[PDB]
Amino acid sequence: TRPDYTSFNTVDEWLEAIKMGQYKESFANAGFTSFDVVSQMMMEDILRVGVTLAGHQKKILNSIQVMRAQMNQIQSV
Amino acid sequence: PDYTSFNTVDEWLEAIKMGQYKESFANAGFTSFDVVSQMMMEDILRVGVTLAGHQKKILNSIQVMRAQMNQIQS
Amino acid sequence: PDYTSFNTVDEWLEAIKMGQYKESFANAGFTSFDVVSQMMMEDILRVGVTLAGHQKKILNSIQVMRAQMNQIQS
Amino acid sequence: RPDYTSFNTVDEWLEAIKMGQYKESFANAGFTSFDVVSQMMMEDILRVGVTLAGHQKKILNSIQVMRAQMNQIQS
Repeated sequence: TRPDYTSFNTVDEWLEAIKMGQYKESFANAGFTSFDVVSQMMMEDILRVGVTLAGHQKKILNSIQVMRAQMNQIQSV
Repeated sequence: PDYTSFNTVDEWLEAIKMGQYKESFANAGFTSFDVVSQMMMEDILRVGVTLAGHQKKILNSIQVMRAQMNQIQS
Repeated sequence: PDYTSFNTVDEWLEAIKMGQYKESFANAGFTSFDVVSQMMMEDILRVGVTLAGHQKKILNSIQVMRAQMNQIQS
Repeated sequence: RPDYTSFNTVDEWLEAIKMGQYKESFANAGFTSFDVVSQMMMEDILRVGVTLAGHQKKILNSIQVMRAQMNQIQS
């Protein structure tokens, strides 16, 4: 019935935010549609999605690491 | 840069700090975002939310959810 | 000038001086770097690490382990 | 899963002593963790392909310092 809702901001908004918007469609097609699943990505998943440039992998891996720290912060609730 | 995410109505309630109403939502049958996105004040009163501040918080969070769903469909 | 090799989850805990949690990890099923590299704070708490200093040490060490796995996959 | 056996890789060790041209020779021979590199002797450095005297010396004095460092942490 309605669009999935899993976070206040969308994965797309995040990719646009860090200037990685060129990967929106790659990420979606591959099912990495929520921060919950993006926060578990490793280099091999980013490669599979199609991020081959080192600078872009570093940027996306850095955001994934911030997502995990923020999640670990809340969990220490 | 807020990466807060949730997979269920319970976690969404904990994310907007309204976790005290988890069981009342679940008991009344509000278990999916499909239905939570359509809730009005009457439903909010039906599950026991009586503080004005909590009622606004939950309704504004429903409105924010609807806006997100509505861009998506766009 | 740090040549800390280690082949087991137990050896890694001892290397980072968190040997006191060796059994806890084991009894909860955290027996391979493959699952340890995926641990979050809920897992750290499940294996009984309550001190904030230990929690940070372990999580940062996991953060460092993932980065190395990520390089190698590069 | 890229098997984790240290906070540092043998590869970074080799680059640090400017012996990086031997990275893949070390990897192929399975000299991929420090506890194994710390046990290499001249015959292992030769099997790997290091033939220049200066490089053998650099790599062996380095392995010697590594053992001295492991032997202290062991005390």
